[PDB]
Amino acid sequence: GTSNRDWWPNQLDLSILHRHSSLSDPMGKDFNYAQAFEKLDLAAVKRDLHALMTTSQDWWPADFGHYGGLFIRMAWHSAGTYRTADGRGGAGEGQQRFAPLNSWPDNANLDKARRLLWPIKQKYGRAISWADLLILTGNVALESMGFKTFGFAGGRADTWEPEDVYWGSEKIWLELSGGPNSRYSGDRQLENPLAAVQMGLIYVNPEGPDGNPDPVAAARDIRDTFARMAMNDEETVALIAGGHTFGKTHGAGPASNVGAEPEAAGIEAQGLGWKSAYRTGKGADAITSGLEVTWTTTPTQWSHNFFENLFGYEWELTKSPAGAHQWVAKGADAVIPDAFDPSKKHRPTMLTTDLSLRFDPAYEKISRRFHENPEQFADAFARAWFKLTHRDMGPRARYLGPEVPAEVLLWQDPIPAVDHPLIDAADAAELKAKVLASGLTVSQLVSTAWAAASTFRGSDKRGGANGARIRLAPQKDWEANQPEQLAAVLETLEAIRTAFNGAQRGGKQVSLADLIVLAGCAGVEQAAKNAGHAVTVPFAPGRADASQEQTDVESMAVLEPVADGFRNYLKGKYRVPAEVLLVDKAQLLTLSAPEMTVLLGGLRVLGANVGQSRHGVFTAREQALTNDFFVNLLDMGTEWKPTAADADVFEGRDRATGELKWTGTRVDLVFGSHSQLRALAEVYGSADAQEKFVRDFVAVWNKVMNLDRFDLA
Amino acid sequence: GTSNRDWWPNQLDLSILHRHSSLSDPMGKDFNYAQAFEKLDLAAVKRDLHALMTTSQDWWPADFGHYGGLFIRMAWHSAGTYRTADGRGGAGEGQQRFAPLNSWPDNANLDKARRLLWPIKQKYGRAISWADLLILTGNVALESMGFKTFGFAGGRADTWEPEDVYWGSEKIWLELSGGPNSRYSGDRQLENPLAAVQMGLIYVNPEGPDGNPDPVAAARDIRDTFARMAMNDEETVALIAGGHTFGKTHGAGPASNVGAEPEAAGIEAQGLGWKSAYRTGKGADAITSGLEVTWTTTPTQWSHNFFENLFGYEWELTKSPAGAHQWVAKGADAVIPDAFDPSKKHRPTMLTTDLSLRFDPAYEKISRRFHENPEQFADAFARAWFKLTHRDMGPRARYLGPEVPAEVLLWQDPIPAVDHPLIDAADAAELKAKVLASGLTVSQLVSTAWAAASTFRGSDKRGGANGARIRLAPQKDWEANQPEQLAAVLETLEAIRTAFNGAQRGGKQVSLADLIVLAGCAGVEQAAKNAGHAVTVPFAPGRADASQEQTDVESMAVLEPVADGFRNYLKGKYRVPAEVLLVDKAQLLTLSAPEMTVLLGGLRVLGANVGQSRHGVFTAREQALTNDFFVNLLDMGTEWKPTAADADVFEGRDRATGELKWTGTRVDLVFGSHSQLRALAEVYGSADAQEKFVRDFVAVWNKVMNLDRFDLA
Ligand code: HEM
Ligand code: HEM
Ligand code: NA
Ligand code: NA
Repeated sequence: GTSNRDWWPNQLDLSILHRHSSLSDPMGKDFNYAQAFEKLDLAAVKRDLHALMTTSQDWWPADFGHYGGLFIRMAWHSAGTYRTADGRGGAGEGQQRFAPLNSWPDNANLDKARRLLWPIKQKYGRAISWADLLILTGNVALESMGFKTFGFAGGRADTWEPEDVYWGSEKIWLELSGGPNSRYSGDRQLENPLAAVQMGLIYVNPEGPDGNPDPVAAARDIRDTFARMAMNDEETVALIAGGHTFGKTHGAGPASNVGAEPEAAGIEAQGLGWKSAYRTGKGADAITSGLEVTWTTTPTQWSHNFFENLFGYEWELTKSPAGAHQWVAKGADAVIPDAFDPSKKHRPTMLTTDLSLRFDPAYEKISRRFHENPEQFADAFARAWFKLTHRDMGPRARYLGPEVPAEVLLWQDPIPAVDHPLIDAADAAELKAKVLASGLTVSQLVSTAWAAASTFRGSDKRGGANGARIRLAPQKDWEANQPEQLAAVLETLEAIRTAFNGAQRGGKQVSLADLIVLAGCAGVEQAAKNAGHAVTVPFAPGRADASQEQTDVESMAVLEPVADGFRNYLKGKYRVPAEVLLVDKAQLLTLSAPEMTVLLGGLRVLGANVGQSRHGVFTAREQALTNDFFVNLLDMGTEWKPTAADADVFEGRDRATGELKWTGTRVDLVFGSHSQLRALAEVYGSADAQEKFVRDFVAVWNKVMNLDRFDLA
Repeated sequence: GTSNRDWWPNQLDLSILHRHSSLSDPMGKDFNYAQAFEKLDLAAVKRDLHALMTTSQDWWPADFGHYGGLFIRMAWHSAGTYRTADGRGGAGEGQQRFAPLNSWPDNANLDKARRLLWPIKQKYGRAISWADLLILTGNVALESMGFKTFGFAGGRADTWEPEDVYWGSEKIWLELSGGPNSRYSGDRQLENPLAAVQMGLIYVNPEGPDGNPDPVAAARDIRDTFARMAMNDEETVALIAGGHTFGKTHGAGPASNVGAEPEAAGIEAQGLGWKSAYRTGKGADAITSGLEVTWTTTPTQWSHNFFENLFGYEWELTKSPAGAHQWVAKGADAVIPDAFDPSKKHRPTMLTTDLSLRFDPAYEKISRRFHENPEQFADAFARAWFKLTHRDMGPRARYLGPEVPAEVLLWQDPIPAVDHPLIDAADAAELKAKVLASGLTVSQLVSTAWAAASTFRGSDKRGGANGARIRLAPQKDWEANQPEQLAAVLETLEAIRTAFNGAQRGGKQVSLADLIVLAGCAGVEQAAKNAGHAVTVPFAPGRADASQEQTDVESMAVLEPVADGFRNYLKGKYRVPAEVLLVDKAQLLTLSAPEMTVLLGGLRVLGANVGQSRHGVFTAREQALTNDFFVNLLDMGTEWKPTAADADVFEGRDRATGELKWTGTRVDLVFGSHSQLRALAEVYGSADAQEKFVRDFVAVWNKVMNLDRFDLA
């Protein structure tokens, strides 16, 4: 059937804002996963997982009699889709079980691994999510094989439909770089927000870049992709050498033997894919990647044999039985065990990308250190494996169960514990009044609070107003935050804070993080008063102030809002139209289309625009909370045309006289163009809508202020 | 950005079951449109509409100084998308303002008409929906021009995103028949459920079939499409001649002057499209369809001139200024007024499809009768205009406001008013015990109540258990309803009914419609007891029994469930795969995917399959309400394969021994294959899920039993 996306392939897609409704969810409206998990007998689940590791099923026999290697790869790919640029991907939503991830070529035969876990999922039911179980299973694999993990946190709630993620523009799985939809340009520059080198890969091509088996060039792709997944050189070496201490690759015959990926397979396959016509299609005859490498002499036991082999041999370029490039140790004896035949042994083998850890000069120094000091290797790999598997879970307040590590890690963007009584309702009203008496304007108050709170993204649950990080590097210097204006507001608020805290008894105090939010609430209340409405904007205290020392400045960089349509801001010129970037930002903020619409219309008239731009400020009563943006936008007495200077800025002229009435951007005018957004704008632009507009604006402002308040979950 | 639909273009689309969530809706969850409408000053709206008619805007000037013709066309197209096959389309959801319909070529310049309405929509706000406004405006246009309408009902709630409708498979707007995606095969057979001859047309091509100007061949298409919109010959003739008593077509210059449709236009167009480079682009120079025809000597007044012209002249084939085929009266004087220039007059003109009303022999006889008896024409057009505009609104209980006609019409599928005391909870428990003591089985009671209730479709709000139409022709004879078994159950129920009604005092009685549903409920209670659960199924009395004379056998035919996955039934072999047909049926029933899943798993184990087919009956305790369907479907100890005799039936064998354990259809197996459905099946197939399954099954059973209960809304 032909669809709207076929007819108008470039129209903005709002359905990404309306995913994950209560319609698609099989659990009750009241189901609370954290409460279910808190009662799980986690020890009992782990003893079942342990037994599973060595209980081979004949429909996918276990290599070496042990599924450990398979399940470590399963959990590394569940986590390995993560991109720091947008926080999308990772293990936190269990998305490996849905399209497209369930059918990426890099995920071949992980369908088998997931199916092996159905009995345990079925036994424990809603008390352990698929998302948590994937990770836990990786942990238990490592434990069963003699590696002590750094810990585990539960709390990844299952999702029930595919996440909307940009994975690239290519129309061919694994397409080499340089095609009509190339993800590369310039001197091998990978486009943001991507974090893999080819469509359907986790990070890099195990043969080398675009198939070229040069370990030195492969190392450049590894470092770039890993950095785009928030991992540095030490973490990278530790993860790769750590993972490849276990198990094996599968390449026993030609890849043309392998049939359809799970989403294309016939109904009778019952959710599995990659059925192979090569000999038995499984076990000794398995074909997954097409490579056929077994790294260590004890693939089902933790050891330091990966680096002993890497450094102890010289390596020769060869081909697997499927024809893929790989490497074999020159002059070696047959010391590596066969996965099914106790009478056969094989020479050590390596991937091109393993050899990167020796042949890249910076990696070589880390790898030698780890080889010489295996205790350092084990500790780095444990900490890296934790980071890998938890990096998208958000603040530590979301971490559940008896195995959470006590050590606070910088990448967690830690927030200190609150150790004093909180302000009460009467205190909050006094603070709002003192903020308003200081001479701070509605515009300043709203803009500051918006800047602090709207760094949150629901993709990895980073950012938000908790921590008062807006006063720290780098946030205080971001152009979107208007650094000089910000410094003057913060100074005035910190004086209000000092005075209030100096007057208290009993240890009560207010954090700057809470006062920034509260002040923004006072602004919104005043703006409502300016329009004739008496409202109380809700406020929940309990945020704490983080220090510069607890703030990783480099990792914070990815939260910089280079496009923020809610402030009519675009840092530079991008290939993606500004309206698409607005809907992307709404998605990260967890906003529906109605919420996006209300919030944008309000922020325009409150004076939230960066630079005090007049674009979209369609009101003669700025700093009053009215529906004027929608009324004026929708007025057919105004005609709009792009300016000669800039086709992305529009002038709105009286249709009869020609007199200039307004100017707007694409972000402003999309609400009068897109047929679904225009239908929302019409609701708020109606004559009966001012009370509804105030209420819905206060609700969505409070939602935004609370996005990171997992302490109140 | 490449999406799952790009990778796997034939995968089943579940997002149709989760459209219209509370996420996309700008109204609060408690908003009740009928309550808002009931308070509207309808009189005031109509006065404003009357004023609008002659208040010409310079950006789309009114032909003849009166917009009535434009708004009549606007209302007729709002209604004219309706298909009796599935009940989808029509005016009832206001979908003309959304994609794709807002941009269909047949809707060209109706974006102007809708924008002319924005000031009235704005003024009255949520109290009148766009959906109602579009039809009311049509009505007012008719009244302003001298035509007395039969009535008007409000209550069409606005919707907030595009409806999921199959409009055809063609990839080119207006493609002529016989292309790679042809909607025609055989001897001009249009594929169901379509009701238009080309992609982007309302019904037929005004030049003639595929552009060939033959009025007698055009009449065949007119009769087929209009029948597929629930209109017969008399209604058809009355609507076409009635509509074309007013206004004009627009074809002043070549169509190459006209630019992009609304969904393709630049953001500065602010929701409008078809901007024209021909002269002033509007008014006297307007180009809409390309035809240039004005039918009557008084285009802004009701008259009998359509038929006087049609019969009074002989017609000659000519071309408009855009090159389109149309007809001109031989030897006539210049009697038809110009829309803008008082000094020009034109000869009478007609479309090919107008001439069909004279040159088709059955239409000719109706047209002559209307010509000779103008009162009869007036009454039939008033009735047909009401039907056109209300055919998708459902039962009379949904009709709101002071203009609703008192006359009950057959196409409304009328149900008599209840005129007696209803049964109470004590009576319901007595009746259920009598039903269970009769010897009727769980399978019989469930299957009958399912058959009665599952005729409902939310697309046009036809069908459901109200009316006890399952005892009448044609429902009693449908193969899916098992006529012999149905008759034996109805006989036993009607004996129970007679005995209970004979024992009452006052006028209390129970209808058969209620008893059918109540007996189904007793069967579900019994099945739950059979599984060891104590469950009371909710029941709401108040359904009444319709007569055969209130039940139009021909219009009931479209509700026949030729595919019903919930009974594992398929009447014949179809081009659409059975799982697609199940999701389509779930959509019509208003079910989400979790509801569809629970419902289907319960019906399988309760013995609801047509013919007592064993396909999908994955239980050894049939007639007990358990989650067996899910537990056995998801068991990896079974391997499935299509049978040699029939690739659409699958055998499930023990993986170790080869022994046959079950058989299933595509409808059964999709729940173990599609990755999102399998995730839902897993929830209900878990060890902790038996109580949840029972309770979610009762809820969705009750939902279905109440789909048509607008007497209780
Ligand atoms: C440059 C980065 C990496 C590359 C290119 C890569 C490549 C691969 C490939 C091609 C396979 C074989 C798939 C098959 O045929 O079965 C594989 C296996 C595996 N990888 Fe990696 N890998 C990388 C990093 C990782 C990391 C970070 C981990 C975990 C810490 C990991 C753990 C494993 C394990 C355990 C297996 C063995 C699976 C089994 O026994 O079935 N690898 N790797
Ligand atoms: C075979 C069925 C019909 C065909 C092929 C058809 C075709 C058309 C076409 C091609 C136009 C010109 C559009 C333009 O260029 O502006 C039009 C105009 C119109 N039609 Fe129809 N029509 C049909 C039935 C209907 C019915 C059932 C009604 C209403 C009861 C109706 C009422 C109108 C009116 C009022 C106009 C004039 C619009 C104006 O003044 O701007 N027609 N028709
Ligand atoms: Na994420
Ligand atoms: Na409909």
